Amino acid sequence: LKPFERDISTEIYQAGSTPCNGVKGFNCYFPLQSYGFQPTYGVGYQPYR
Amino acid sequence: QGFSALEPLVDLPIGINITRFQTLLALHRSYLTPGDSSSGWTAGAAAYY
Amino acid sequence: TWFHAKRFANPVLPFNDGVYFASTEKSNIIRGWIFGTTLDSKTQSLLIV
Repeated sequence: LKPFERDISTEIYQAGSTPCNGVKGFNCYFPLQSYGFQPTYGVGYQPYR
Repeated sequence: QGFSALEPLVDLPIGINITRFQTLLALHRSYLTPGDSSSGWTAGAAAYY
Repeated sequence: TWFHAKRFANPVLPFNDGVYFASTEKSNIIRGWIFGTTLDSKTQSLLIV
């Protein structure tokens, strides 16, 4: 990405030259990934504001 | 021809990677016929560049 | 490009790293300058009226 830009338009990712749909598919991984922040996390995994 | 002396009036950042550009003619005609920009319904002879 | 307002003249144009605009008119016909990456509800689209 160019600096100072946001990827707010959520969409199903494609590997290129391979259309895909739904929620899961081969060569199609969901762009988003959550953070299961818990106190059991150690350093580095600590969420920082 | 003359000359150009353009001056800034609004300089507020937004932060969007813009790819398109369109303008609104705001054309209108008689209220009797609701053309809705189908054919004619302009009643104007202005221009823009 | 001459975009006289007699006929329908509202073509979507690429935002080629900048843009210029001018308009001679004996009226206040032109009102809107909508922008946007795709002019859709999904992506953010700038609307100027």
